[PDB]
Amino acid sequence: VQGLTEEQRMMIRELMDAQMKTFDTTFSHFKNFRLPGVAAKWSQVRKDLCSLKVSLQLRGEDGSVWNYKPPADSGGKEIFSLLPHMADMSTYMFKGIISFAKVISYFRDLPIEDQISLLKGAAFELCQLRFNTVFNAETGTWECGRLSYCLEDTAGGFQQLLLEPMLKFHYMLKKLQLHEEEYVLMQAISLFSPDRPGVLQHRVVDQLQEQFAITLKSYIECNRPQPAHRFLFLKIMAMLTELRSINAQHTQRLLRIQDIHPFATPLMQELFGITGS
Ligand SMILES: C[C@]12CC[C@@H]3c4ccc(O)cc4CC[C@H]3[C@@H]1CC[C@@H]2O
Ligand SMILES: ClC1=C(Cl)[C@]2(Cl)[C@@H]3[C@@H](Cl)[C@@H]4O[C@@H]4[C@@H]3[C@@]1(Cl)C2(Cl)Cl
Repeated sequence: VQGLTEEQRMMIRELMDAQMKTFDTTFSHFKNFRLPGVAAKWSQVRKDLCSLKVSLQLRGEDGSVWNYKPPADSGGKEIFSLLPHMADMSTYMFKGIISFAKVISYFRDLPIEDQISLLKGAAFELCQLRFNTVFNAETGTWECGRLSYCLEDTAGGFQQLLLEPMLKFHYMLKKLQLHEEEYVLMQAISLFSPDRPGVLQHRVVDQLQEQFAITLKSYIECNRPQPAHRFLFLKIMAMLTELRSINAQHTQRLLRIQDIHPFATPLMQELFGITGS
């Protein structure tokens, strides 16, 4: 129930309300998305693209199932086949994240230039945090309603996958068995990083972030006494630091792939600083 102040409990209520209003957990309104059709840069792009191999499944409302197994790298443009779809899913998630931020009072009250700077800085991280809540660790599958993204069983097993930092993050974060309140506090802490590029109100954003972190620390103290949740707050704060690193890494991968194979949606260009010229 509580153990927090009035301000902390209202802070959680507003974040949970924003999450409820802007997170389409069944992905019902993700429609009209593209599907894979029926010189030293490339070597790096090829290494970037095969770091995440997923099969894709569509369950029809009628009960039909479409299933897609991707191709192995044969030395050409077939490794780009899932990029338009993933760009459309990313764009759909980004829209939910932007709406999430905009209905938060602490975010509305910041200058619009800081809003844009914080969203540009954190949108990828909040997308990852939401994707973890639909991640099934036992089946290696992100269950997005009628869409499923299954990690391709590969030599090395579920331990070679954990070498990919994005996949280790999702498995490790899932192992913590966080509450909805803790996930949405992680989103706030990430969205309120005072040191994003181009932030002006460093002091205000830092004070807001510290309050979201203290609320999280206090929430864990009051509602998780079990020995398994010892240092849970510090584990969460270390995963947020890792997520920031994965954010920087995946931003470089994106810019390299985009350099030789353009695929970013207009909203992705806006968030990752691509002007169109
Ligand atoms: C995850 C990868 C880097 C990050 C890329 C990205 C990065 C941001 C984004 O909004 C969408 C996508 C889809 C393609 C992703 C890539 C597919 C393989 C590569 O590892
Ligand atoms: Cl890395 C990755 C891919 Cl690719 C998927 Cl399909 C999705 C794309 Cl649309 C966007 O990068 C985020 C997630 C995440 Cl984590 C999953 Cl696996 Cl859900």
